[PDB]
Amino acid sequence: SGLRPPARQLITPLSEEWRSRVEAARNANPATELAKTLEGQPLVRRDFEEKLLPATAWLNDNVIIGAIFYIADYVNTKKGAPNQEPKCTAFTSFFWPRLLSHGPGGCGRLLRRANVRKANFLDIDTILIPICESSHWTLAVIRPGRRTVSHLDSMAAGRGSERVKAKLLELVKFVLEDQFVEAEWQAVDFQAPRQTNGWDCGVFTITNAICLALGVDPAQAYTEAQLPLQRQRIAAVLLNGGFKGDFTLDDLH
Repeated sequence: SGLRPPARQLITPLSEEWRSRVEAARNANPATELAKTLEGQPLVRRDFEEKLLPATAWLNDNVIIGAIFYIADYVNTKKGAPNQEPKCTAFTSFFWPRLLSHGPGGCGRLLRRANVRKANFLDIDTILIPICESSHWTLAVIRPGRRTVSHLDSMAAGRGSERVKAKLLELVKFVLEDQFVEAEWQAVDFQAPRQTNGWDCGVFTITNAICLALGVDPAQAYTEAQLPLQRQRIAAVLLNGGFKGDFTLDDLH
């Protein structure tokens, strides 16, 4: 499985400076560009006040994709990976709908933009694919060095859908071509904290992505009751411009 216990508490209360900064963001001038993600997406008051910070808010694409791109960038910077040879890579909210509607053969542009190519595929450690179906966010994770695919659905305490797993293996086969060895690949389920609250799916998705990207066991690392605080921490990371400085993940990597 390759997953370790977290070296310190994963979800912890913020300093007064960061709490105040997050509160100020949801009370901001509504036109201020408070942040801009690695997707190129500006974030404004609405993203924080309505689509992240309330404990019962459903997260939007801007926040979810922004956060997950920052996870991948943390790993690539830590490992000194070349820009086109990432160790962790992430997809946008457009990928899963494209895969459903076109299949992998219509996903070439999105694969290339994520730097997922045949030549470097097995050199990637973690591929993070956010999936939204019927408003419910889950996380697909391909681990090429381990030859595994996984689907982490918080509604099933981590267990994944056979339909998603099969689609992930079809994608892997498409990319790898004559390098695909079907019997050496497998779908693997990971235990993860259980979701009761529908609105928390996006927060579970981000948090499971942090854990899998870092090699941390999510079932050992957090609980659903910690997710209101995790929303504040995600907000702080976005305002900070990523998992760096105060929010480096070094002490868990």
